[PDB]
Amino acid sequence: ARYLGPKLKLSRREGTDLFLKSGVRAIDTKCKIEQAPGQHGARKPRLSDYGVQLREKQKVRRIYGVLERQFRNYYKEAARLKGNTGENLLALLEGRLDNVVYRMGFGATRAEARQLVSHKAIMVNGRVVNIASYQVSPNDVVSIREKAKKQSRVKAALELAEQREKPTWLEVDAGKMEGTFKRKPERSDLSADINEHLIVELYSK
Amino acid sequence: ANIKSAKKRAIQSEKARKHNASRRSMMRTFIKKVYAAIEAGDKAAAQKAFNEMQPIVDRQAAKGLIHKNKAARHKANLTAQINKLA
Amino acid sequence: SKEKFERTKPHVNVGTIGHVDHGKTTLTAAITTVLAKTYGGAARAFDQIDNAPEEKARGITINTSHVEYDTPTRHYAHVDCPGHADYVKNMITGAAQMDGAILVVAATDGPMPQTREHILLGRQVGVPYIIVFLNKCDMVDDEELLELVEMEVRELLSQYDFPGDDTPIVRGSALKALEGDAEWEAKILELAGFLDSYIPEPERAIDKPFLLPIEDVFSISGRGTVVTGRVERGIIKVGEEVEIVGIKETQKSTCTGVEMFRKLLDEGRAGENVGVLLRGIKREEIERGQVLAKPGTIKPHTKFESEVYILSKDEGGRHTPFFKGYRPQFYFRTTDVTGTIELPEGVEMVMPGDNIKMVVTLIHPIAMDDGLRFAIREGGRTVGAGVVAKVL
RNA sequence: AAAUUGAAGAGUUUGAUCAUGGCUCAGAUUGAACGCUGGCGGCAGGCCUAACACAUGCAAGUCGAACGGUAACAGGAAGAAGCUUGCUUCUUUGCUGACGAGUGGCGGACGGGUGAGUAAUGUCUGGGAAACUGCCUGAUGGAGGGGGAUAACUACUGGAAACGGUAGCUAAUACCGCAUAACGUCGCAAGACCAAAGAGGGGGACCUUCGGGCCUCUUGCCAUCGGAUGUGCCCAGAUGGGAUUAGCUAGUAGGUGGGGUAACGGCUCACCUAGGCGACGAUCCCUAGCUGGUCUGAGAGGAUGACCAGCCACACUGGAACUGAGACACGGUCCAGACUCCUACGGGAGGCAGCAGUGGGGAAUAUUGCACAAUGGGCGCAAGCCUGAUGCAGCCAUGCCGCGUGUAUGAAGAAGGCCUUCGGGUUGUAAAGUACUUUCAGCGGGGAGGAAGGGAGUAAAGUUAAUACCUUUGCUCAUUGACGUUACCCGCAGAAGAAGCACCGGCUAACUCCGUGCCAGCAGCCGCGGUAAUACGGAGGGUGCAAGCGUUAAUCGGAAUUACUGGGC
RNA sequence: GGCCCCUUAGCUCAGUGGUUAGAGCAGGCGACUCAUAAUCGCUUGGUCGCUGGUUCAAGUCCAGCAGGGGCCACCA
Ligand SMILES: Nc1nc2c(ncn2[C@@H]2O[C@H](COP(=O)(O)OP(=O)(O)CP(=O)(O)O)[C@@H](O)[C@H]2O)c(=O)[nH]1
Ligand SMILES: *C(=O)[C@@H](N)[C@@H](C)CC
Ligand SMILES: [Mg+2]
Ligand SMILES: [Mg+2]
Ligand SMILES: [Mg+2]
Ligand SMILES: [Mg+2]
Ligand SMILES: [Mg+2]
Ligand SMILES: [Mg+2]
Ligand SMILES: [Mg+2]
Ligand SMILES: [Mg+2]
Ligand SMILES: [Mg+2]
Ligand SMILES: [Mg+2]
Ligand SMILES: [Mg+2]
Ligand SMILES: [Mg+2]
Ligand SMILES: [Mg+2]
Ligand SMILES: [Mg+2]
Ligand SMILES: [Mg+2]
Ligand SMILES: [Mg+2]
Ligand SMILES: [Mg+2]
Ligand SMILES: [Mg+2]
Ligand SMILES: [Mg+2]
Ligand SMILES: [Mg+2]
Ligand SMILES: [Mg+2]
Ligand SMILES: [Mg+2]
Ligand SMILES: [Mg+2]
Ligand SMILES: [Mg+2]
Ligand SMILES: [Mg+2]
Ligand SMILES: [Mg+2]
Ligand SMILES: [Mg+2]
Ligand SMILES: [Mg+2]
Ligand SMILES: [Mg+2]
Ligand SMILES: [Mg+2]
Ligand SMILES: [Mg+2]
Ligand SMILES: [Mg+2]
Ligand SMILES: [Mg+2]
Ligand SMILES: [Mg+2]
Ligand SMILES: [Mg+2]
Ligand SMILES: [Mg+2]
Ligand SMILES: [Mg+2]
Ligand SMILES: [Mg+2]
Ligand SMILES: [Mg+2]
Ligand SMILES: [Mg+2]
Ligand SMILES: [Mg+2]
Ligand SMILES: [Mg+2]
Ligand SMILES: [Mg+2]
Ligand SMILES: [Mg+2]
Ligand SMILES: [Mg+2]
Ligand SMILES: [Mg+2]
Ligand SMILES: [Mg+2]
Ligand SMILES: [Mg+2]
Ligand SMILES: [Mg+2]
Ligand SMILES: [Mg+2]
Ligand SMILES: [Mg+2]
Ligand SMILES: [Mg+2]
Ligand SMILES: [Mg+2]
Ligand SMILES: [Mg+2]
Ligand SMILES: [Mg+2]
Ligand SMILES: [Mg+2]
Ligand SMILES: [Mg+2]
Ligand SMILES: [Mg+2]
Ligand SMILES: [Mg+2]
Ligand SMILES: [Mg+2]
Ligand SMILES: [Mg+2]
Ligand SMILES: [Mg+2]
Ligand SMILES: [Mg+2]
Ligand SMILES: [Mg+2]
Ligand SMILES: [Mg+2]
Ligand SMILES: [Mg+2]
Ligand SMILES: [Mg+2]
Ligand SMILES: [Mg+2]
Ligand SMILES: [Mg+2]
Ligand SMILES: [Mg+2]
Ligand SMILES: [Mg+2]
Ligand SMILES: [Mg+2]
Ligand SMILES: [Mg+2]
Repeated sequence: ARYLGPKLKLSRREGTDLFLKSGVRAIDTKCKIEQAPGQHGARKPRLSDYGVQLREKQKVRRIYGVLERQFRNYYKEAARLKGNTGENLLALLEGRLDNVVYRMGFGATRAEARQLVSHKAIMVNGRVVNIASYQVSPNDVVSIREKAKKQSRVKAALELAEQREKPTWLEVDAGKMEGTFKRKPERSDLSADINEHLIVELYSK
Repeated sequence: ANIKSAKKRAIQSEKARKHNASRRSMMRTFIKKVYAAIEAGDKAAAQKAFNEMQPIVDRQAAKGLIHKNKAARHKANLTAQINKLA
Repeated sequence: SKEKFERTKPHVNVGTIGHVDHGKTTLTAAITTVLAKTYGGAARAFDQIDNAPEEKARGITINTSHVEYDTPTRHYAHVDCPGHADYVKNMITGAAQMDGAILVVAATDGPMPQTREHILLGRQVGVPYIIVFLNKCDMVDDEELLELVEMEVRELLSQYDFPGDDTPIVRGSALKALEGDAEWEAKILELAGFLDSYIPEPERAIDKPFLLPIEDVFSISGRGTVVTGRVERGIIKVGEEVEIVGIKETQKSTCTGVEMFRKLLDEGRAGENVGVLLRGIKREEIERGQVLAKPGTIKPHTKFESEVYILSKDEGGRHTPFFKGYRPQFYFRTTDVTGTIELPEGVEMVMPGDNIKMVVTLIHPIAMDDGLRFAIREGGRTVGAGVVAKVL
């Protein structure tokens, strides 16, 4: 129930970096970003409205690494809440455990954080949680178990993390390896490269 | 009957039927005696037949063979008709 | 409901063969009668064996029949076989599970064509021992032609590598023994003694994966499909899980009951002749010639090459060679399948009585492994035998 | 505070146009089935068809504290061999615990299954009066004295069996009169009439044939009036289709009198009157269990009643009553029928739409499993016994949900496939190579919760003549788990054991080469194929979903295409 | 498990042992057409279900098997 194929193809097809590698190297030296994958790569399409809506939805899904059934459940939840559907959907994707573990610089990629969480190396409030989609609430403390403080992966990720823009809703202590929420991010705290109204128009057909 | 509790119930029910039939027969006998005495036209014979009848229906109701309302019905009808004639 | 079967003596499988109307079923009934009279409880009558309506009408044997008896040293399961030339497949299926046969020859007739055919097939299938019983001695009272019959039987047996000068022969009459004549009943006990002494105790391999060749299928009311046969190797326990591997596609099942002569068991070992009750199997889903095996042990195949000998004259055989495109029948265990032949490059004409390396392809898969013996037959004529060499 | 945030179109009639009007597509859902493929777990669900026919084992018993008793078992006693002088053997004893059969009480009308029949004798909503009600509960009363039987048992005897018969004997909370009777019944009154049963524990003093009397405590017994629960009856409105079904009705509509019922009533009879229903759809024909609810929809509506809960009806087919507080009675009785059996030929036996299981029908649907540890039920003062209800386990990708099948780096942009303007492009950081991790599966070691109670002793307070018995409240002491190798935790080795299906002309996301040549073939709708096919078949590349993916069947939406909201001649 | 029937070209059917196994309807090639139908000129075809026997001679006679149809049993 995971995607286990080549990763640069997805960013090539979306025509935009998806932060899907570590970041030690500029992605110009790794793939030819300007081309779509395959034999008919340089050829260009003329997308319709269905095409652009589908591409936007796929791009968000590949960013966060969620499959279609559970994404549909997320949309239904966000539509059930009281507010704006796009804001709720983006905040709801931003609250799952592996995204938070990546977001405070413990894994180099989202798959790093996925394997860290799945292999019983993370605690929330002094309790082991082994599930990626775990929604984390405000005023929660996320930490690495004492048994897992000696791997080189964690400090390599920590050294890759501080050369990146700091999230304004997490508080991190690298020496103790602790992190704490304050509250959920707002729309202005996330990238403006995403139009969620296309998502809503695709799922509210 | 293929369970060793229905056979006992069948035997007991047959005995109880045989027991109840005779009491019902005697009670009906006395009732129709009073009815015949009324039909004849005499008034004293009807009265003494009714006086002989009344304890029988009272006791038979008390033993569960009939209901109190049945005995009261019989007594009421017979009293009404007996006092009707001259 | 049902009683239980207890194991107290070594168990042996025997049976009867011979020409038609020489007295096989009468002997089969007489043995049980006399033994039960002395000790036991068998008492299995003549019409209790030939029970099917056509058998009762035409007065012959069409199927094979199973009876049981026991001397106070052994426990015998006995198989009675037909004697007609066009029931031979049933006789082969019955004789594939014999530890030793009894050859019935009538003194009035002598050896006959079916006697020789049965002897030859017992050679080619692998029956280890043969006892000779000479029947209808009440008819013939001369003591000179009996020598002629005995001699002729002796060289007939010897010609097919069976030990002729050493095999025992018994005179008697099954009709008189069954009637109750105390004089002739001694010959039955002499036959029983030779049956106890000449046949040794065979070896049973009970440390190998379980395997059972299916030979007959029944539907028991209230219970389901039952398959019978003789356990080749291993052990089967109630509750264990089995594989039906054979000429159809493979199936999975579970064992839910084992019995031996209608007596309840709890597990069947090698050498017994048992019926096994399967769970959730329909009666047209299964058939004679399949294999009931331990899962993931044996496999089916269709194409293979082998080493084989061809019979010659004065042995049945053929009086003419064969070439490519030849399609005879191959007998494996309790099965016969048509197959297409491929001779090695060169050596086209095949002499009647040589060896050869041939490749063969079957029309249905067979549960097969190297070092498996088979026979070759067509049109009422046995022609050879071989050993599975390599499987492709 | 919140209990609401609600409505989208596209293809196809023409040389092109506008309108009208049908067909088809994009969504959600299922007791699904088939094809290809398939790692683990949690929670659910699983004969829709033949209410067809059924082998075998289980699904309803319990009380000795109502009774006479002793077939079995264990204790006690008295005679009794032997020696370790009574160690050990034997026999007679219901004396004790207990208890097969028998009389008696209660339960078997509950619990479990199925949807054949039934368009209203049923169901839903709202009301009413002419009634009964075991076990539970409140109040006021009583609870005296007699009798005749019988089962078991003994003797004889019939029958293949199931099962009987004749003669003796005995007990009771079994059965039947008498006495007493009121707020009970009948009657205007005066009056007349009706019932009952004993057992169990302990004991100071007093008489004991010395069995008991006597005191005390507990539980049962009868009558009457209440409470609560259940059940019977009446009325109004609503609850499919057909007018190519328009007339129907003789106990039929009403009245009087006799009977009947727990109770009102043509409920039933005799007589009198001539009425009663119907276009607001009677009568007849077809189909069908009803509801809370379920799917869809912006709503109004449309389709539907599988699992869970309330009501109804049925129990091989057709009738009938008996017993009881309650039945016209799933594992009861009687009679008739068709099937399947046993028989000594005279006669007998049976009913899976209970839980498993078999054959048959079908496109299609599961184990002849474990336990009464928990909840609930029957009997018992209790201990306890019974429970295919129930609690669990097995099978099945049938559905919903969660997780895994590694992770970072890696240009030689390697080999090999494919395309090529012969320069190169693409698969592609993909692989190999390097450095890390160990969830799940495998092996070893620890380890919650589902358990409340019941038993023994002791202490105090109640009761009383009584520190005895009994009840209530505390404490102490040993125990009660089918699931089960539980959930979960700790350690070990190693990337090691784990990815498929549909599609790529437009609708609709995704393009080229070869083979064939209106042939072979494809298709939901328009439509492709006649020698240069993005549409057929294979290959390379790509798109969408993912332990699933496609196809078929069925419903609503789009459909304002039955139009009340909301259409026309 | 036993017994009894059928199998000739693409389709529907003849052919009773004497040696190229035939008829009709269909089909193939050349001229015309972008391609056909029609018109003109030439025409090719079978595993006689398969394997093995008897006969100088087998589609034909004798057996076994494969595929399909129809009757009858046996019940650890
Ligand atoms: N005089 C005599 N007659 C005998 C003897 N044995 C058999 N028979 C006769 O032969 C007849 C047939 O014998 P049977 O035993 O049936 O022979 P079979 O071998 O079973 C024939 P199939 O091969 O079909 O089974 C019987 O009816 C019997 O009367 C014997 O020893 N003596
Ligand atoms: C029954 O199953 C057994 N006695 C025999 C018949 C098996 C061959
Ligand atoms: Mg999933
Ligand atoms: Mg009196
Ligand atoms: Mg003969
Ligand atoms: Mg003979
Ligand atoms: Mg025979
Ligand atoms: Mg004969
Ligand atoms: Mg002869
Ligand atoms: Mg059109
Ligand atoms: Mg056009
Ligand atoms: Mg159309
Ligand atoms: Mg649809
Ligand atoms: Mg399937
Ligand atoms: Mg069925
Ligand atoms: Mg049904
Ligand atoms: Mg008893
Ligand atoms: Mg049930
Ligand atoms: Mg019920
Ligand atoms: Mg119904
Ligand atoms: Mg139902
Ligand atoms: Mg009504
Ligand atoms: Mg008495
Ligand atoms: Mg007497
Ligand atoms: Mg007496
Ligand atoms: Mg009263
Ligand atoms: Mg009164
Ligand atoms: Mg009064
Ligand atoms: Mg008075
Ligand atoms: Mg008085
Ligand atoms: Mg009195
Ligand atoms: Mg009294
Ligand atoms: Mg009382
Ligand atoms: Mg009372
Ligand atoms: Mg009372
Ligand atoms: Mg009441
Ligand atoms: Mg009430
Ligand atoms: Mg009248
Ligand atoms: Mg009246
Ligand atoms: Mg009246
Ligand atoms: Mg119906
Ligand atoms: Mg309801
Ligand atoms: Mg609408
Ligand atoms: Mg809704
Ligand atoms: Mg419903
Ligand atoms: Mg349904
Ligand atoms: Mg059902
Ligand atoms: Mg019934
Ligand atoms: Mg029936
Ligand atoms: Mg039935
Ligand atoms: Mg009936
Ligand atoms: Mg009654
Ligand atoms: Mg009631
Ligand atoms: Mg009943
Ligand atoms: Mg019931
Ligand atoms: Mg039943
Ligand atoms: Mg069943
Ligand atoms: Mg039934
Ligand atoms: Mg079928
Ligand atoms: Mg089938
Ligand atoms: Mg069970
Ligand atoms: Mg029982
Ligand atoms: Mg059950
Ligand atoms: Mg599952
Ligand atoms: Mg277990
Ligand atoms: Mg497109
Ligand atoms: Mg296609
Ligand atoms: Mg081409
Ligand atoms: Mg072209
Ligand atoms: Mg549809
Ligand atoms: Mg509409
Ligand atoms: Mg529609
Ligand atoms: Mg209108
Ligand atoms: Mg219109
Ligand atoms: Mg031209």
